[PDB]
Amino acid sequence: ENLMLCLYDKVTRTKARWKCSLKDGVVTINRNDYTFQKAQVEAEWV
DNA sequence: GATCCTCTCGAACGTTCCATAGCTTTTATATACGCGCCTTTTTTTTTT
Repeated sequence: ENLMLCLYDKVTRTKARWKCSLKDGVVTINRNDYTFQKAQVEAEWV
């Protein structure tokens, strides 16, 4: 259900922006299953 | 001692442990300008 089951190792933020590095996880997205080897997530907190 | 004159140079020691203040903790930001190091960019390379 759009749930990222992984392990984070690096999250860097510069006052407005995320830089999250996720590794060796399984993601299930809307009747689809996906597993990655690396994940680089950069969110934006308002 | 050992002449004479010019003239040049630089209970103390441990032992325990409270008591002072700090420090360092993140995190806002302006600048330059440092490495840092990602990633793709970009090649060089190997095989078919």
